[PDB]
Amino acid sequence: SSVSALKRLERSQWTDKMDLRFGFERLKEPGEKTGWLINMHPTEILDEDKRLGSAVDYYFIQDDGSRFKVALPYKPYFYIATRKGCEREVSSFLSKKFQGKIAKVETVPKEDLDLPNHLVGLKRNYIRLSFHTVEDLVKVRKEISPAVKKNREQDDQLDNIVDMREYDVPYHIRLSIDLKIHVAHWYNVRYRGNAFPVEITRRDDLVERPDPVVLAFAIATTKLPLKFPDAETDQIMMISYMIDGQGYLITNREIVSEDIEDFEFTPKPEYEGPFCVFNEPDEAHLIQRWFEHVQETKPTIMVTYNGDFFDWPFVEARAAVHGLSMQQEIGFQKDSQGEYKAPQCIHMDCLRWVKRDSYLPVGSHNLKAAAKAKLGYDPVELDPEDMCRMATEQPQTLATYSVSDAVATYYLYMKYVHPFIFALCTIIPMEPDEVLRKGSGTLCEALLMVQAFHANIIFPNKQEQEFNKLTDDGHVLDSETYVGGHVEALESGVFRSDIPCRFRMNPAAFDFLLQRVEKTLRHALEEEEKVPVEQVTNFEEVCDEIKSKLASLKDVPSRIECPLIYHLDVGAMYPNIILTNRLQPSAMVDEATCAACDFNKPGANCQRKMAWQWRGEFMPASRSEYHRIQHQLESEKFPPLFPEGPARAFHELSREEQAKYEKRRLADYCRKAYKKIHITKVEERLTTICQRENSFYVDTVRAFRDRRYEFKGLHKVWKKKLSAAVEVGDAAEVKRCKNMEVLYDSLQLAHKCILNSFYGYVMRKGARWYSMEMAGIVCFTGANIITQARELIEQIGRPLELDTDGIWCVLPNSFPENFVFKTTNVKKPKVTISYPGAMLNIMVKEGFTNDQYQELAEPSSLTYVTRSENSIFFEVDGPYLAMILPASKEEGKKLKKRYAVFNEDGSLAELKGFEVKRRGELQLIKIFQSSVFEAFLKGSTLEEVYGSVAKVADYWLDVLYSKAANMPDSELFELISENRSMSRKLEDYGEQKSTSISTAKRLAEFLGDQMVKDAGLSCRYIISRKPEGSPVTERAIPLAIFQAEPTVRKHFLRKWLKSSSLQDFDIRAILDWDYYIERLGSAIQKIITIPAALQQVKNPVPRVKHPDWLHKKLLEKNDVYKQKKISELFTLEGRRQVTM
Amino acid sequence: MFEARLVQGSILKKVLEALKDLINEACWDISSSGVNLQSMDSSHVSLVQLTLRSEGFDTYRCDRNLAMGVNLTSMSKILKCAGNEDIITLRAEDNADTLALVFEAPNQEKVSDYEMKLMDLDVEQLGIPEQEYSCVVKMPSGEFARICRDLSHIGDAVVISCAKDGVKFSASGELGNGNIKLSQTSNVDKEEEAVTIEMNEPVQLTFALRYLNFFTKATPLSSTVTLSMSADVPLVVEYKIADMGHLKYYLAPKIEDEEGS
Amino acid sequence: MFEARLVQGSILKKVLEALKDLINEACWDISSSGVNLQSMDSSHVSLVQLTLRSEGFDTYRCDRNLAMGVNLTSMSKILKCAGNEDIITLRAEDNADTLALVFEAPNQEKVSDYEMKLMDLDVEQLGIPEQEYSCVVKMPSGEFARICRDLSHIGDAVVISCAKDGVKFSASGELGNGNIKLSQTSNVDKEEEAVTIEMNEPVQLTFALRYLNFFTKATPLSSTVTLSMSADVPLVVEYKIADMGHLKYYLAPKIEDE
Amino acid sequence: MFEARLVQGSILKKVLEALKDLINEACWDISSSGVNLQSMDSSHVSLVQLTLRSEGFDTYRCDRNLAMGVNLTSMSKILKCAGNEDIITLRAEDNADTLALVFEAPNQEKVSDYEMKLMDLDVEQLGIPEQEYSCVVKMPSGEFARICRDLSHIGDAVVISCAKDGVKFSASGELGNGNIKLSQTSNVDKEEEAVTIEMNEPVQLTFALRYLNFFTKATPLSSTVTLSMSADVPLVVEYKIADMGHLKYYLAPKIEDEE
DNA sequence: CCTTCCACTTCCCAACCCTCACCA
DNA sequence: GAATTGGTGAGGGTTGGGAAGTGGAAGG
Ligand SMILES: Nc1ncnc2c1ncn2[C@H]1CC[C@@H](COP(=O)(O)OP(=O)(O)OP(=O)(O)O)O1
Ligand code: SF4
Repeated sequence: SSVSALKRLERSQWTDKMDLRFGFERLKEPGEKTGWLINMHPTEILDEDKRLGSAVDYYFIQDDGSRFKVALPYKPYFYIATRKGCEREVSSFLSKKFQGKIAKVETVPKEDLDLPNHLVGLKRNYIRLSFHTVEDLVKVRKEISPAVKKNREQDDQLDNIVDMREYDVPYHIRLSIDLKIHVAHWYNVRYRGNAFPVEITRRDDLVERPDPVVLAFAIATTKLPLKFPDAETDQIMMISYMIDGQGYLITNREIVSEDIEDFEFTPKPEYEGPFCVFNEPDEAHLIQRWFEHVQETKPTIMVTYNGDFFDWPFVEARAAVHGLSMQQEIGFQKDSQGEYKAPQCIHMDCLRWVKRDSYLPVGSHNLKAAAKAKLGYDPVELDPEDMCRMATEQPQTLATYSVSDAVATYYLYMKYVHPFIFALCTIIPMEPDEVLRKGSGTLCEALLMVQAFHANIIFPNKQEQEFNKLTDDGHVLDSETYVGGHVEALESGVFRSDIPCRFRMNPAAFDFLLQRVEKTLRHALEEEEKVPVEQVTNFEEVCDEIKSKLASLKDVPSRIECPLIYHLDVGAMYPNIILTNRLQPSAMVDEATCAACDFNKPGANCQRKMAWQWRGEFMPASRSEYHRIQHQLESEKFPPLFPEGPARAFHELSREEQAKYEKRRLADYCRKAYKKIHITKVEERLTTICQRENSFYVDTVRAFRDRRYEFKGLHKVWKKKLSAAVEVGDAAEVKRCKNMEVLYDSLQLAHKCILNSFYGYVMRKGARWYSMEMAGIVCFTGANIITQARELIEQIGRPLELDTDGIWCVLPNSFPENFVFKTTNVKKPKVTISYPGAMLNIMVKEGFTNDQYQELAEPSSLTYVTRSENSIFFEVDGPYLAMILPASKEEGKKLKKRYAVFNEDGSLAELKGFEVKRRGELQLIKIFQSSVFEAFLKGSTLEEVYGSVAKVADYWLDVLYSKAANMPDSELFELISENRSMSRKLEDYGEQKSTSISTAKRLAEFLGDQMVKDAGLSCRYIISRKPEGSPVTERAIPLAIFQAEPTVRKHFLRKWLKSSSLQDFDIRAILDWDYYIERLGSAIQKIITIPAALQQVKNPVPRVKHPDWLHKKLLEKNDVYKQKKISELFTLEGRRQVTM
Repeated sequence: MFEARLVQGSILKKVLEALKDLINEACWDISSSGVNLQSMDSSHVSLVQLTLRSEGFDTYRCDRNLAMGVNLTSMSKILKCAGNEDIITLRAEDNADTLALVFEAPNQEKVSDYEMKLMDLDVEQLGIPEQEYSCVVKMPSGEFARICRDLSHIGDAVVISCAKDGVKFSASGELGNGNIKLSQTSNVDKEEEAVTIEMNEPVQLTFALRYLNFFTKATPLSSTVTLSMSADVPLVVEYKIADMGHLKYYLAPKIEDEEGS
Repeated sequence: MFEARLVQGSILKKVLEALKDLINEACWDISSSGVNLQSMDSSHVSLVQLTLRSEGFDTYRCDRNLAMGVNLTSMSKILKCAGNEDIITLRAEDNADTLALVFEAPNQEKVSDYEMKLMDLDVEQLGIPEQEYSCVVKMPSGEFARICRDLSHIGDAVVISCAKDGVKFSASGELGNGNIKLSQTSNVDKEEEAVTIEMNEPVQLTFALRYLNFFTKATPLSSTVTLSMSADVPLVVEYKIADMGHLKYYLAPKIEDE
Repeated sequence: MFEARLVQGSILKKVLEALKDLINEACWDISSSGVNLQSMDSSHVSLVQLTLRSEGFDTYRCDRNLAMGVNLTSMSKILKCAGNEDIITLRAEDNADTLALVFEAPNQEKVSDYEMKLMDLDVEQLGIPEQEYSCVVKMPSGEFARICRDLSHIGDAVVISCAKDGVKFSASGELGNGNIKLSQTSNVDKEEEAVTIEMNEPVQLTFALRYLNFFTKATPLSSTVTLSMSADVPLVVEYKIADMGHLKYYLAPKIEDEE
C-alpha cells in the first residue's frame, strides 16, 4: 500500500507545483469570491487525520484574469439490493467485513422503471456503500461481483446480496451530476476554513463570459525524400503559433538560410493576422524559447489540427534528444489512450470536431478542405518533398505557409468550435477534453443520466451480450436486424421546367382535392403558422382561384405541360416521430407486465400497438447437430495463450473463444452438409407501447430538439434578410448576411448529429437503456408515411426519387403553387403558404396523428388527462430549374441515390453519391462527371439536351484513343491515378487478395515496414498490361516506382513486368489502356446513352456500344414484322381451373 | 381411380424431356379414351398438344375422367430415376392429392416407387382450325433439328418458303445470311429417310427460331417429322409415337404492317 | 531410407482421388509391414483409414518406421501425369523432407520424375474399436452409386432399413418421398452380381447423403463394396484394394433428439 | 473472280478452331499459289504462319490475288454449321464485299448457302525467317499435348534439353519439381509412334507454357508434331496438314539474362 | 466390324462474400 | 475498457452447377 500512497502523494504534489507555476493558486485561506468554472480534474487529498481521500480540483478564472483552484472532497458510492428483508443483516456483515475500507452505508428508497406496477408510485430500498477513496471501491467491488454473479446465475450473508448497481460510473461524472456543478457558469465560492467543506454555487445574474487566453500552434519538419520523417533523424525547421490574435514565429536560423522578420498576413478584413518573428540559433534554443514563452503567456486552452498524430510526439522526442522533459516543463504527457493531456490546461484538437460534427465528407477532412469550405478561402499549397529545398533557397515561402496554417487553425477554432463546444458543455457533466473526445453515444448517455438522476431513477446496469442465441425453431442465429429505410427510384433521364413533358392524370384526384380545399387551407394556416383564420382578411379570395384551377385540371387531365420541380421532406423526421408517438426505450411492454398493472381496466386507452419488420439470418444446421457438436468438443484440446503455457481443455476456453470456435465448426460442417450457409427470413411483428410511463427520455429529446429549432429559426430569418438584400442589390449587406447564414447553418447542422444519436443510441452495444423494437417502429412508420405520399403524388404527377424522408417530384405547370395572406396583426403582417405542403400535411394529419397521448395532471391523485398531438410536418423546397438522374446497366435494376439538381439561377444546388465526392475514386471519372453535369444545363430541346452532352463526353474518349498523345508527361500521373486508402494494419489484412493489399505488399519490397507499420496508409497505383492474363489484383504498380531512382525503377519494373528486353520503361507503354477505356465506357453508358434509350431517342454516342439486351429489345421494336399472339389467330373457347 | 402401365418408360421420359423447356405447368386430361395434354407457353406465342391413346398402354383403367395439375420440371426430375429400359406404372386416386409412380427393372431384380405431389391450376382452352394446309412436308427429324440449330446460330428468326420445286429456310443477321434448301427425294431408300413435299400452292412465312429450338427436343421420339403451313395462319409441327399417339406444336406467325396502312 | 515400386500404378491414382476432395491433408505411416494412413474430415464427422500391405508391392525397402505429412491436392495434381499402366516408384528419406515419384512407361521409352515437399503435421491417433456388426451387406458398386445419386435429388438424408429379406432405402422431402428395395437374391449369373446380407438383428439408421456422395468416389477401385452397421455405432463402408490392401470410411449416424 | 472447292471440309473446320484463340480478327490472302494467313497474336507475344497450296483444292480459280478481312470468331461459328462430310465451296467476286460459303451433302438432297460480310482491314507482316536449326524433334502429337498439360499443372515454364540419347523436359513450381525424358526409339515398329531426334549440338532453352498450351490446339489436325530449336533463335513448332499445307508457330524463348 | 450410349473433361455464367465511403 | 443506426454503389475473387465435346466399351 505505502508505495502507492507515496507515489500518489508525490504526483499530487508535482501537479500542484505544475499548476502553481501557471498561477492557479489554491484557495488556502478562508474567504468568499466569484469566478467562472473553466476546467476540472479528480484528485486525492489529505483529510483531518491526513488520511488520503478523493477530491476534484475545480479551476476558476476571474474577470480580471486572476485564476485559482479549489479541491472539493467527495466520497464515491454505488448501490446494492438484497433479497427480501435482509438489509440489516447484509449491512452489518458488510460494515464488520471491511472495517476501515468503507466510509458509510445507508438505506435509500428509489424508483426502478422495470419494477412491476411501478406507475402507482411504488419504490424499493437500496443500500448505498461509500468509500474513503475510489481505490477501495475499485478493490471491494471485486470481493462482491463474483458472488452476486453466481447468485444471478442461480437466480453466508453475501449470498443475500441480489444485485449491484452504478458501480462503474466515472467518479467525477458522479460528482458533477450529484452537486449540479457544470462548466461555463459564474459561481460564488466560499471557504469557511477546514471546519467545513467549500461551497460552490451558481449565480444566474451574470450573462457575459470571461475571455480566456487561447494558443494555437503548428510545426513543420525536415524529412527524407519520398518517405515520412522520423523523430530520430529529422529536426524542426519552424514553429508558428498565435495567442489571442497576436501571431509569433520561431525559425532555426542554422537550417533557414536568412533572418526572418515580422510581417502581416490577412486572409479577410476580419482576419488581420499580425505576426511577430523570433530567430533562434539552434534547435535546442528554439525549443527552449518556445517553452519559456509558453511559461510566460500561460495559456489555458491550447490547440493543434491533428495534434496527437504528429506534433506532440515529434516535439516531445526532439526535446528528449536535448534532455528537455516536456512532461515536466510544459506538463503535457501522453495518456494511456495515446492522447496528450495536461493537468493545468485544456488541449482541443479541431480534427476531433470536424470528423464528428461538421458533416463534411471524408473527402474534406483535410485542413485545407475544411477551411476552404467553412472559411471560404484557400490556405496555401506545398509539397512535403519541397519544404526542405524551399526553406533553403527561399525561406519566406515556407514561413508564409507555416504562418497560414496557424491563421487557419486559430480562426477556425474561434468561430465554429468555441461557441458550439462551450455551449454544449453547459449541459453535459464532462470536461471540455472529454466532451470533445467522447463518442456521440456516450454524451447522450450522460444527458440521460442527468435527467434520470433528477428523476431519482436508479440506473440499469450495462447490457450484457448474448452469443449464439437460438431461434425458437432451433437454428443458431447469425444476425438480427430491423428493416431499414425504404428507397425507390421510379424514373430516369432528365427533367427541366424549360421544356414540355407528357402527363396523364386520374380525374377523381382533382375532385378529391377540390372537395376539401377549404379545410386544407384552414388547417395549414392555423397549425403551421399559428395565425388564426379570424386574424386574416381575404381567406375567401384565394379559395376561389384554387377551386377554379382545380376544376380546370379536372376537365382536362391528359395534357403536355412544363414541370415544376419540388422536393417535399419531413423536418427532423425521427425525433418528431418519437415525440409524436411518445416512444421511449423503457416503455415497450408485453401483456405479462400489463397483467400486473392496476390501470389494466376496461375503457382504458393506455396501450398503443404498432408494427415493425424483424429480420434475421441463421445457419441451416439443426438444433441436434449443434448440440452434438458441442458435446463433441468436450474432448478437444487447445493451445495455451502463450507458447510456454500448458494446453487448455475445451472448458478452459472462455465463452468469447468457445462461441467463435463453435461458429467456425458449424459453418465448415454446413458448407459440406447443406447447400446454403445462411438463410435470411423476414417477419411481421407487433409491439405494445405504454403511454403513461415516465417521460424523462422523451422530454430530453424535446429539449434538445427545441435547442436545434432555435438555431433553425434564426437561419430562416437570416435567409429572408439575405433574399431581401439580394433583391435590393446591396453586395455588402449580402456579404454580411451570407456570413450569418453560413454560421447558423453550421451550428444547426452540428446539433443534428447529437440530436439523431438519440435514435441510434437505443441499439448501441452495451447501452444502459436498450431495446430493439423502438429502433424498428421509427423506421417502419417512416416507410409508411413516404409510401402514402408516393401513392398520392403518383396520381397527380411523376415521382422521380424517394429516399428515407422526402420525395423529389415534378408537378404540372397549372398547379396552385403559392398564395399570400394579409393579417390583422403587425407581429406577422403577411403570411405565405404553398399548397403542396398543406396538401401532404393534411394527409399525414388525418392518418398518423396520435389520439392516445396522455399526461399526468395531478401527482397526488394519479389522474391523467388525454390529449392529441402531431409534430410531423412536411416542408417544401424548390422550385428548381433542372433535374437529372442516371440509370443502371443491368436490365431493370433501378440505380438509386444518384442525381444532379440545379437552382433557378443556373448553378449547382445538389449533386449526390458520385465519384466527384467520394475520397479517391479515379480522377478521370471525377472530371468527366463534373463536365457532363455542367453540359446537361445547356440546350433547348430534348434532342439537344443529349446532343450537348455527347459533344463534351466525346472529348475524354478522344483523349483515351489518342493515348493522350499531347498530354503533359506529368499530367497523366494525376489524371490516371486512384488514391485509395486503408483503415487497418497490413499485418491484419494478411491473406486476402485485392489491389490495396497488393500495392501495400508492393511497397514493402521497395521501402520496408516503415511505411507498412501503421494504419492510414494511402496508395497510388496504375494497373498494367505486361503480365498478360494475370488476374487484375496482380498487376498493381504504384507510382512510388515512377518516383524512385532510375536504376531502382528499372530493377523493380523488370522484377514485376517480367520484362528483360524493354528499353522504354514508360507509363504510356505500361498502362493497360483498355481497362481505363472500359471504366470510362461503363461510366458514360450510365449517364448519357442508357438514359437516352429509356427516353425514346436515337443513340447519342456512336462510339459506345449499347448493352446486348438493350440492343435486342430496341431492334425488335424497330422492324416491320410484328409477332401476333396465338389468341388472335385461334378463338378462345373458355377458361378452366382444376383443383384437388 | 386412374391406373396405367407402360412397357418402356423411355417414351414417357422423352415426352417429359420435350415438354420441360417450353411449359412450366399443365394439367392432364385423363379419360377412358386415353390421355391428352394441351397448354400454352407463358408468352402465348405457341401452343402444345399431346395425345396418348389407351391402346398403347400395357394395361389401362380410368374409372372416371380426371384432371390434375403437374409442375413439369419437377416431374422431369423424378423420371430421371427411371432406368432407360425400366417398365413404368402410374396410379392416382380420385382426391388427386398425389400421383404414385412405380418403376420395375426388366427382370424385377429391383422396385422403385415415388409420390409426385400435385397442384391446382387455372388454364384457358383454344380452338382448332382443322383446315387443310396449302403445303405439307415430311422430313427426317434429325435433319430438321440440324437446320433449326444451325440457322438459329445465324439469327433469331427464320423465313420459310415452299414451292413445288423445293423448300427453303432462310435467315439473316449482322453477319450476313443463311439459306438451306431441300428437294424431293428422287427414290425412296426407306420411308423414314425420304423427304416428301405435297402442296396446293406455294407459301411464305416467318417465325421466331427461339420456339423451334424448344420444339426440336422431340427428335428422340421419332426419326420423322411433319410440317404443315398455310398463308397468314399458324405453322404446325407434328411428331408421332408409333403406338401411343402424337405431339404437335402450333406457332403463330409474324404479319406485316401493310394491313396497318 | 524408404523406397517402393508398384506395377499396377493406377491403384495409387484411384485410391488417392477417392480422398483428394474429402480430406485436406494427412500423415502417411510407413513401416516394414506396410504403409498405413488414418485421418478425419475437418468436419470431424467422418474417419478415413487406408492400408496397403508391403507384400503387394513390386519392391519394398523400409529400414525404419517413418511418418510424413502431405496435403493430398499436391499429390493429386502430380499423379494426374501418370498413365494408367505406368509403373510407379515412391522414394523418400527419413533424413529429409521431400517425396520423389518416378513413373516408368511400359513402352520403356518414356520416363517421368517428380519431387514434392512434405508438410509438417502431427496428429493424435487411435485405432477403430472392434464391434460385432449386427448388420452387414455386400453389394455391387454401381448399384450403391446409383442409389445415392438418385436419392440426392429427392433429398438430403437417407433412411436405411434392412433385414435378411432385403435392404430398403427411403427418403422424404418437399418434392415427394420415395423408396428403393433390394430384396435378398438367391441366385446369380456371377458373384460380381451378388447382393448378400448377413444379420444378427434388424437395423435402421439415418445418414447424411451428401457425404455418401463422397464415399461413392471409391467405386472405380472395386466391383463390390461392403457395408456394416449397428445401432448407435458408425456405419462402415469398406473397399478392398486388389490383394494388396483395403480402404474404409467410418461415419456416425444422425442423432435424433427423441 | 475467286472460287475454290474442298471435299475434306473438316480440315478447314479444324484450322479455324486452332486460329481463333491466337487472333480474333485477321486478313486472309489468296493467290494463284494458294491461300495464306500470317500474323502476330493480339498480345504480340508470338507469331503464326499458315498456308494451303492451291494444288490441294478439288477446283480452284484465282484471276487476281486478293486479301480479305475476316472476324475469325464469327467465321468459326459459321463453319460450325457445316457437316464434317459436306463439300465446302468458297467464292467471292473482286468487287464484292461478301464471301459465299456453300456446303453440299454428298446426297445432294440438301444444300446450305451462307453469305458473310467482309471487313476492310490493313495488316502488318514480314517474310518469315528460317534457319537449319541445331535440334529437330519428331513426336506423336498426343504425347506432346499430354506433356505440356502435365507441366502446366505444376508451374509456369519448362526447360527443354536435347541429347543424342533422348529429349528431356523439366520444370519447377511452388509444390514441387518434375523431369521427363523420351528416349529415341531403338527400332521403329510403326511410323506414327516413333520418337526421333536430330542433334548437331546440345541445346537448352526455357519457354512459357501458356503459348505451347495454345499451339497444341491444332492437335486434331495432324497425328505428329515437330519441334525445331536452336540457341539464340525462336522455337518453331510445326504441324504438317496432309498434302496441301502447314501450320508454323514462332515463339521466342524465355530470357534468363535478367540475373 | 460398325454404331450407339454412357462417362468423363472442359468451358461459361450467376450468385455470394470483402472492402471503403456516401446517403438517409 | 470504450464503442449511435441501416441501405447501397463499385470493383474484384471464389464456388458450384449446367451444357457441350470427345473417347471407349458395349451391343448387335
Ligand atoms: N447520424 C445518424 N444517426 C442515426 N440516424 C440517422 C443519422 N442520420 C440520419 N439518420 C436517420 C434518422 C433521421 C433520418 C432522416 O435524416 P435526414 O438527413 O433526412 O434529416 P431529418 O431528421 O429529416 O432532419 P433535416 O436534416 O431534414 O432537418 O435518417
Ligand atoms: S400500458 Fe397500460 S396496462 Fe400496460 S403497464 Fe402501462 S399503464 Fe399498465
